[PDB]
Amino acid sequence: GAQYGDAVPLSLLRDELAQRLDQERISQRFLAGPVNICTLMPMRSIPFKVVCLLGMNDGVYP
DNA sequence: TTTTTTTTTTTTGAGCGACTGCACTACAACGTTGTAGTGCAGTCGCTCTTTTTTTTGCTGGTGGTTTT
Repeated sequence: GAQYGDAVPLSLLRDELAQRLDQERISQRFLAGPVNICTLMPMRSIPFKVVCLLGMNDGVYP
């Protein structure tokens, strides 16, 4: 799409394909049936009754 | 294009340095012999650490799992 004319080696395309195969995004699906195990972002202000916070040691969070 | 069998483990330390025994000549004590010093070879102890250091995009943004 940029109309590149010069030669492109193998390692650049190999690293670009390796970067696009490990781009699996963190799932934010919520199921109302079972208890939801998830990270902080998906529900920021949703008002649940019981709220548990794991992994609150130094270095990891924030 | 088809198809057969099968239950037995092995090996691994070597260089450095001392202990002890026998041979071998030099030299003084009593021509010959006993004591002393060294060379070479078989046998044997011993001994060979300690450790840790990191950036990676939570959903960076037309994004988003699941039913007929």
